[PDB]
Amino acid sequence: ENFTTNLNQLARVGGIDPLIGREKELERAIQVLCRRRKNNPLLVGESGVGKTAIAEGLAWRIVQGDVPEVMADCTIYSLDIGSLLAGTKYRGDFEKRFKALLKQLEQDTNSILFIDEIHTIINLIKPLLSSGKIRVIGSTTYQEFSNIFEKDRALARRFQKIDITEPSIEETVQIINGLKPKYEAHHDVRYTAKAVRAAVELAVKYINDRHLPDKAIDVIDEAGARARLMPVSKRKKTVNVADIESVVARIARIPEKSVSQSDRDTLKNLGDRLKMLVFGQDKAIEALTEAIKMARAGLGHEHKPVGSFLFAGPTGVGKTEVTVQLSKALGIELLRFDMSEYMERHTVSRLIGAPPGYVGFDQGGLLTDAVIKHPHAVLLLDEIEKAHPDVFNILLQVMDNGTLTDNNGRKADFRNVVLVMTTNAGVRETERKSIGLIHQDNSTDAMEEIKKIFTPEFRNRLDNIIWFDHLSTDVIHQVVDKFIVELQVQLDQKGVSLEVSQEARNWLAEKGYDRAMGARPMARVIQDNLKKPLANELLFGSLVDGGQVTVALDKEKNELTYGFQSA
Amino acid sequence: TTNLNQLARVGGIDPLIGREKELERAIQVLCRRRKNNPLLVGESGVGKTAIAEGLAWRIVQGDVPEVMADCTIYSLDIGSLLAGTKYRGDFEKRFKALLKQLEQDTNSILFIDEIHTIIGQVDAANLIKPLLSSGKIRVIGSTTYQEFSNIFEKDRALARRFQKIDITEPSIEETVQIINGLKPKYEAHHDVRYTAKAVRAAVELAVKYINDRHLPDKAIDVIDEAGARARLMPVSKRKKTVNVADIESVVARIARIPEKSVSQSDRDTLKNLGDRLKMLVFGQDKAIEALTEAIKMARAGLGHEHKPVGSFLFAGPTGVGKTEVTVQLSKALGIELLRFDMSEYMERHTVSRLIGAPPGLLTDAVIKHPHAVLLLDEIEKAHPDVFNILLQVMDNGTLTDNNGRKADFRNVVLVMTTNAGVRETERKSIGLIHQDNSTDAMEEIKKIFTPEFRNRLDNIIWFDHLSTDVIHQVVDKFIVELQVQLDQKGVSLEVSQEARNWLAEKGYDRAMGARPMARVIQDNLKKPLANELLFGSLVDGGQVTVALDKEKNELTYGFQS
Ligand SMILES: Nc1ncnc2c1ncn2[C@@H]1O[C@H](COP(=O)(O)OP(=O)(O)OP(O)(O)=S)[C@@H](O)[C@H]1O
Ligand SMILES: Nc1ncnc2c1ncn2[C@@H]1O[C@H](COP(=O)(O)OP(=O)(O)O)[C@@H](O)[C@H]1O
Ligand SMILES: Nc1ncnc2c1ncn2[C@@H]1O[C@H](COP(=O)(O)OP(=O)(O)O)[C@@H](O)[C@H]1O
Ligand SMILES: [Mg+2]
Repeated sequence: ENFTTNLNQLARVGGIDPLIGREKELERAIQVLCRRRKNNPLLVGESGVGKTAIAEGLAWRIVQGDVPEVMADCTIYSLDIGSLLAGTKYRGDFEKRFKALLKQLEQDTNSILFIDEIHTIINLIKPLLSSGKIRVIGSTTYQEFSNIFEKDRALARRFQKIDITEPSIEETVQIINGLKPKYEAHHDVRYTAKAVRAAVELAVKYINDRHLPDKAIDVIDEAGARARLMPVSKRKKTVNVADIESVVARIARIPEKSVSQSDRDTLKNLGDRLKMLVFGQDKAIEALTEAIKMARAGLGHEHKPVGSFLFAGPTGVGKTEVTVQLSKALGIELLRFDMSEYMERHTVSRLIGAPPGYVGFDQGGLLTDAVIKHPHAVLLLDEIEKAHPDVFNILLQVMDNGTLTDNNGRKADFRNVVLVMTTNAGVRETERKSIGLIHQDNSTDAMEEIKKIFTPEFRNRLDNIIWFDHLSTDVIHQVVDKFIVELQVQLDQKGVSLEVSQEARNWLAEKGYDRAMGARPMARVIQDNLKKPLANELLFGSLVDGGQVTVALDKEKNELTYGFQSA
Repeated sequence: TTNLNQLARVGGIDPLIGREKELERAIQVLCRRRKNNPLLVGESGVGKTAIAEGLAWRIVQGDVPEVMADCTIYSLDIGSLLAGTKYRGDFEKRFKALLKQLEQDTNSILFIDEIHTIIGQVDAANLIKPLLSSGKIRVIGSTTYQEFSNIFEKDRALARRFQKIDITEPSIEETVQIINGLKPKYEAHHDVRYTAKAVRAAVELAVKYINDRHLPDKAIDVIDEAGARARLMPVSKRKKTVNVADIESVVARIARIPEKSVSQSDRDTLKNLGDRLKMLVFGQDKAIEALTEAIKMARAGLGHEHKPVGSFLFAGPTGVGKTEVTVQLSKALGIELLRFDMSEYMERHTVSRLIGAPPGLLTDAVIKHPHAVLLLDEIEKAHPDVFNILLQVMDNGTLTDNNGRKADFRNVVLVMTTNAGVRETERKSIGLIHQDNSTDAMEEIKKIFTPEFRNRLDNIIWFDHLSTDVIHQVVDKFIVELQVQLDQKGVSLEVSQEARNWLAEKGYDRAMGARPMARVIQDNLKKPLANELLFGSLVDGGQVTVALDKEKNELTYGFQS
């Protein structure tokens, strides 16, 4: 009694919440219990799916009487793992306590024991099952079932697998609606029907953390607590959809704008936002917006991925910038996998294999699990030309069916992820000089390179070939100013003030920036040129105090001249 | 047990400052129908207990919501039952009655400090709370992150009833305010007076040199230590004035840092060091210049403060002393040397030792020696998994082992030595006239290492083949090394100028660097002397001079005693 509480008796007095739905799942649980042998139900599931609640809901049904006569008198007791284990801290002392508890249940016929999180415990579990005097309910995670139940033949034979699947979107809101009267009575304030339905959709799309149904129940209670606690509750007797989103911000860790509904609103601002931080190449961003626009409208196959993008040109063509901004604008975690490392059998196995350890089974496919970890996260691929043709074939499979299957058996859905690729074929051909007495430009069309490097089917499945325009000199000058501004703000904290001449910015721009390497060398060029000379003075010299710095160039020698003042 | 609300009126609890974000989140979860019991998990020494007490004080103040007002916070001592109720059966009488007292008052709240002890007499406390509470009784639990995993994950019942709310680290400005509030107690205890400016500097200085503890604990310790230091350490006048100079001695002893490290008067050491390291290693002036330049930049220019002060990669031909630079760098800089051999870390199973306890080292070394030079020799040998640890260490600047303690990598300087550069096209061109061959820059280094990891490295330093002139300088170093060894036996070695040139050219190999130079000197100088020392006049110690004869172009050894 003390070690294990009585759920059936508890439900008779109250506390247990009535279970709505799950009629088919509960029906099967009743069926196995009525069996002469192998009558130990196993509510396999995931955290938050309601498997524990199903046990509590089953106990309520028995007292209510919605069960066969044989099961009407049965009593479900939930074994407390913490109570028995706590206070002993010894091997075999815990078992002695379990023997006494088991004896009490064995003495009383038609007694049901519920071992929540049974995998944690799993010596005495096998004997009670083999005897068959008392049937036992066990809740274990799907991952733990394979690790423990499947490996042990005896445990698997006695326990019957009952598949507990998460309810659909419509089902999840219905569960909240069924349980909404209880909540409203508890705090005396109600939620609008639009708000509860919206909570399910907004929670899963942004938080993506515990469970589809669990997040809905947790998000509704969190919203009511904030609104009721606030003094405005007297004036505000209903919960607005935005109010939940504002409360959801606390458990989101992102601004309210991201949580705010932007299915159609993001389209207009996202186009402007890309241009706000990126100068020029409006056509390139328009191609990206057009492909994702199709998914929001919804006039497409559900399995087909959200969007397909492509990038060409030299390294550092804003692939990281546009992707980071695109991910930020869409409020999706940025996931980037580099094909540059996938050039060997061991490395190429990484997409669907577990390079960290063969013993390790949880990670499985690193690229595949990344999608599973974040359903909406964007996938950024770079230097795909390097990768072997065989690896590229698997990409074609997911693009067609919009789904993948891991070696471990996990299934990943690409219906919610946009796939973008980056290619740098142009730099290799253009830099080469023609083999002739008089040289000729070796620049070639980017589309030509995509066709030769990749198979025709890839282009056919791909919605369109997107070529990003090359960087402009005006942008490079602005980029130089940004780095100086970044360096400038860093110096202001220490108390040093740096002033750079306009001619100095142009001077660094010509030598630093390269056509083949884009803006990558300019970044490095600004660090060594400016940080190194001041660094010596900052430690010891004129810049130790005051921090007065001037930057200028000498036209006669074409070398930068640095002036240091003690100040 | 005691009533914090009544204690607030007495004034025992100091006024809460800051923590608005945590308090706002804490009060809402408390009101929730489910997970009504807040769980204030926090890092060690983060002031989790103190902020919880502050919440009780806020109730009387009325800053909290009107509904929350009148809530009666309570605090129960664990030792009151572990020690007081030695007998069996008395425990149930006290908690059943206590829980009844908590009950009959809806606003009543409890605060069980160190909740990990409560769950894991201990067992009865865990079970008794949920069975009869039925959500009527609300409680607050404080525990460490390490302890939190041991209890929260093992028992799912607590998790459904408890909402984990993290405790943020207070700002330095926030921390100094706490010291001012508690300053009268510390001053009265040691009869010392603390300067307001110096107290603020103590918080800044404490974080700069002490990182194992958190901001509140380290700030409290330095201030309290200063009172004891001023109380007894100054023999002259037993002055009560506490200046930043005095606190420097306090942090100096506590942080195991040398006197004048606080002064920062090491610019001359770094300034002269430009050629001190180059004096010991010849032919790597360009390589060392870049290395020293980066160190100078990192010390003055913080750049990314979160990342380690220095990240370097040494690649080049064999015998160029790439590893030599690392060992000498620690001596010239004066920092301790930490050496790890990745050859032992060849397999994947063994790397678990590198990060934490074995399933069923880097972090431990760093905490023990924050100021150190982590020489990850033969880095290429280890599996790519290690690169992930280095990647996390470089970007985040901290690593967590199985114990979960945080290691400070900002002070330590990470360096590695790779042997990819040894590969060279030794074979000469197929022609009457030989043609120089240049290897592709970092071709092997680029392929072997991942691009993101390589980009994080500040500079992939290279090492050029030792020049013939440079090799001559190395000969002098080995001669001096032989000379000091012979000093113990008593022999004095003199080497002719012409002898040095002959030895240098015979042992000058670009691919092998300076390694063959040791062998030629060993065969030409150490081997003859050994026979003479064991079976000659040199046994008792005598002058020896070596000079080559032009006619036969071979060294001649003369022994005297
Ligand atoms: N450039 C150098 N300057 C001074 N001594 C050197 C130099 N290169 C090698 N040595 C000597 O060689 C020994 C140390 O060599 P190491 O530092 O192990 O060389 P290394 O090139 O790192 O070796 P590998 O390539 O890893 S086998 C000591 O006796 C040094 O004095
Ligand atoms: N289908 C469902 N019907 C009713 N409540 C559900 C359902 N699924 C989940 N819940 C809710 O899940 C909450 C926690 O129970 P459960 O998810 O079984 O816990 P656990 O995650 O520990 O297995 C309960 O408060 C319950 O109301
Ligand atoms: N707002 C505050 N007012 C007063 N003291 C505070 C405040 N915040 C933190 N403290 C201090 O925090 C300390 C409590 O640390 P504690 O939580 O017991 O550490 P640990 O978790 O390592 O055992 C005390 O010195 C206390 O005075
Ligand atoms: Mg070496």
